[PDB]
Amino acid sequence: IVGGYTCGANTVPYQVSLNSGYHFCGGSLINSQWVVSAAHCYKSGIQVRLGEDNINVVEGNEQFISASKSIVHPSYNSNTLNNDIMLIKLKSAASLNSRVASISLPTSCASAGTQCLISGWGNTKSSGTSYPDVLKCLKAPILSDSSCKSAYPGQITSNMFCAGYLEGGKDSCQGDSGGPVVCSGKLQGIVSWGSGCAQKNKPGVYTKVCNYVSWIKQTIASN
Ligand SMILES: NC(=[NH2+])c1cc2ccccc2s1
Ligand SMILES: [Ca+2]
Repeated sequence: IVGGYTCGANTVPYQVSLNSGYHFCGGSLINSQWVVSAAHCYKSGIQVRLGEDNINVVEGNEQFISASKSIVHPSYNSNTLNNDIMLIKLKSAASLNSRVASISLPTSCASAGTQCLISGWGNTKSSGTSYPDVLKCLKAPILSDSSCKSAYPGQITSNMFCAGYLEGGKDSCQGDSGGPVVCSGKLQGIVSWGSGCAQKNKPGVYTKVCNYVSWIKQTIASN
């Protein structure tokens, strides 16, 4: 996350770190047994880490649970990143408490202009590499589709939306992939892609979760 701030320990209780020997993606806990992340975060051998703040230090509130299965969306296109969403089932249910909680799925899609909270342990420099150990947060509004499409011509589908500042400076970045974009208490997006990070006229592109609620619900009830 570039141009953001330190969240504070466990203030984003639904935030997850996917680890395969090291942290490689973020995710969101939607209920005690399931996590939603980005399909481009797919790997075999994933351990889900809940109640994290510093991911390099066991501070006492963590729960490390292995995944029993991963389900990448049936129509995910790795070339365009269209339908960039994946569900991960935990081998055991997480113990929800003040530090580990689930986030609600949306009942409708949010309006451009709505302010959201984006978080993750990704790079914090636009030009350079600095990976933080504690969770970083960013409040950014959803941009209109017109500004999103003019920034990325022929690349935005109806399953993506842009959030950020066209002036650059604040944005999500690699390492933040799969993480949550929460607006008004609901999970509206998933960190998916962008051109560089915090660049002028290159906002972040997020998977539009409101388009997958039926698929999520149906998939979890049958697995
Ligand atoms: N500009 C951005 N918001 C992003 C850029 C990248 C690049 C790689 C992986 C994830 C992301 S999010
Ligand atoms: Ca830790």
